[PDB]
Amino acid sequence: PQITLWQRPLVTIKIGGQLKEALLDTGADDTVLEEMSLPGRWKPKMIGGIGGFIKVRQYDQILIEICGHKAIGTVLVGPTPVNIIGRNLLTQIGCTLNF
Amino acid sequence: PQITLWQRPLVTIKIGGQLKEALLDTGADDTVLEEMSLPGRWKPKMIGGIGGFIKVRQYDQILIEICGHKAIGTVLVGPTPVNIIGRNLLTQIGCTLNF
Ligand SMILES: CCOCCOC(=O)N[C@@H](Cc1ccccc1)[C@@H](O)C[C@]1(Cc2ccccc2)NC=C([C@H]2c3ccccc3[C@H]3NC(=O)O[C@H]32)C1=O
Repeated sequence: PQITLWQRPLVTIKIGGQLKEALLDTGADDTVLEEMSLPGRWKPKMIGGIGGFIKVRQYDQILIEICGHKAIGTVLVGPTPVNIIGRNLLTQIGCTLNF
Repeated sequence: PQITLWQRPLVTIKIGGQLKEALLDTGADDTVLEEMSLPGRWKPKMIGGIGGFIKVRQYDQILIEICGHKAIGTVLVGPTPVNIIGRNLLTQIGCTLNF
């Protein structure tokens, strides 16, 4: 699909059997989701944003569907303003910018 | 052009008579650049994201060239970690997400 940018590029994702709204964010290297429960062990990660560097929990090899496309990769969990789908998963679904 | 997301989507922009490197960010409503001088009047604004909020100066009707594509729009100037081209200008150059 082709997504224009006149509005926020919000899509529905599926993770842990539940649906959530997320933002396709090309300016984000990683994917960060609002507080939720994920399986397995996690490692610490510091991510930098417009307002500063914060701490999140890093989970690897997590199943996540983005707009119907299945992906398996790293998902960070922390106090993010919105669910963000970053380049690590955008590349898995074959996303590119065009103009 | 078709820009890959294997790396950060960085491009050259021309604004105020000078060349700079900026990040194409679909997850940002606005465009914000590191401290620089711009012509015309401005109003204060607070923008927030990962890490919190930062105070910026809002300049309207500013001419900019992104990857050789001319456009006009609002440009915020402040202590952003990186130059960011947001949706307000990405739409003007016909930028879309595809997958
Ligand atoms: C994020 C996980 O991987 C690592 C984190 O990557 C980042 O934090 N990347 C930065 C970009 C970046 C910052 C520092 C260093 C490199 C890149 C942004 O792309 C992330 C984000 C997420 C977001 C989206 C909607 C609302 C809140 C937060 N998307 C947009 C905003 C803000 C933003 C940015 C510019 C202008 C106005 C605004 C605001 N108004 C608005 O619409 O969005 C807000 C972000 O922080």
